[PDB]
Amino acid sequence: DIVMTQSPDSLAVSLGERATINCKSSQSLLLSGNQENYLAWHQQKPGQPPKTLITWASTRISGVPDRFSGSGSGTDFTLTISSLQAEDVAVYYCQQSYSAPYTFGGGTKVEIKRTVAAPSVFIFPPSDEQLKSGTASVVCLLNNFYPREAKVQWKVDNALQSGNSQESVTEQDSKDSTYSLSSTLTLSKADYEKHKVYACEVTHQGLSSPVTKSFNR
Amino acid sequence: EVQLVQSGAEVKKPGASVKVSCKASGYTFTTYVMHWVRQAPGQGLEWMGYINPYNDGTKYNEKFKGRVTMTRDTSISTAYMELSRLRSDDTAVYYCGRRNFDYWGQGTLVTVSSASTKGPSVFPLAPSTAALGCLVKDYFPEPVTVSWNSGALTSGVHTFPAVLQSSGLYSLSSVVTVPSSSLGTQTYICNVNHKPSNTKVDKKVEPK
Amino acid sequence: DCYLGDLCN
Repeated sequence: DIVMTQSPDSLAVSLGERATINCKSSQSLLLSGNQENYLAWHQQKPGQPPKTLITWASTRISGVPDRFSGSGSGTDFTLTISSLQAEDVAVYYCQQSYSAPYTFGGGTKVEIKRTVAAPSVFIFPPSDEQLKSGTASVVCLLNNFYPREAKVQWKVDNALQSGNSQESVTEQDSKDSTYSLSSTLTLSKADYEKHKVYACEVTHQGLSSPVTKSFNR
Repeated sequence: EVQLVQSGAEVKKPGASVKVSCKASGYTFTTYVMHWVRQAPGQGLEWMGYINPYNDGTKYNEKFKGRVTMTRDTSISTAYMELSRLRSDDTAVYYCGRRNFDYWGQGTLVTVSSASTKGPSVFPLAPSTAALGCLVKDYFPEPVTVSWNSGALTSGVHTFPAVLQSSGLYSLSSVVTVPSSSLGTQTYICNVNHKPSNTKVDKKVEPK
Repeated sequence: DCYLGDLCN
């Protein structure tokens, strides 16, 4: 199978600035019989269907704005956005149409670039109503931060937790361009009541040293 | 305008099968093949195969050679895709695409689960500028929508993508940041809607 | 119109 490798995986770009997404194929996509490149670029927004922008490596789909263009040949292709608009925030895929399976790249997330913003960190004990029910959900909230990279580490009586939490992150906010993150530590009642200090430790480059938030059962 | 219009969303249990349709207008159906492409949640796109309506020929990805069948009906310009023996990691949005992937269908979400329709439990994320919210736990299937004060409180609200926990049930959180001085007097109520179970929950979140 | 690389023969 042909392998499609994109670069970078995520691209921060200021509004109005040029965006460049690169796509490399493990195999030439240029058919020598008709001298055509079999490469498409697709745009996809969160929870939205793909939308084709480019085919034949450089032919713009009818109705795609001029600021999009495709270029390159053989194994190296580029999607260019000459002046990024708010509506251009999305994931972008290249996909070869040369040989089956018609494989896609891993996608390149394109986001609005902004100044660094440290998260606000909040921790939430489980409610008694859920607790007495048999389960303890401890929630840590990371509010309005940039960039997206934010490490959360749960500590229970200062012992690192592994394998018992799940995380979720919002889409980049339309007004201030930040992200928020929710993480949930789940324990049984029985395990929850065996310990005292429940802590959420957050690492983020908006923070010089990690911030821990906590509570005692 | 070219249009690829797919059938609606399905929920299937493991072992079952699902047949999805894609009706094409705006061009001559037999002129171009029709591909099927799927996308598991939070992952990339993956080609499954195509059918050439002109000669009824098919080409499958060696990943579903023994599970997928494609068909077509020329007289109504519709291509079908059938995935059998549904397993849990077949959960995805399935898309049909025409020709050289130049036009796409709107997608058909297929959820493969042993779970049954179950409304959510809602729990407060109590405060002690301050943050408060609601934990919307143990429901199926998606989606849940959340509002605050019947849609009168929208500034500072983040409603997070649901997460699928080990039980096959979903869980999400909805938070909002508010003036710390308002916690004495202003009442905050999250309005959780779960259409599949015809349930709506309102939870009042207070200082403990 | 050979719109896939391996479509024609």
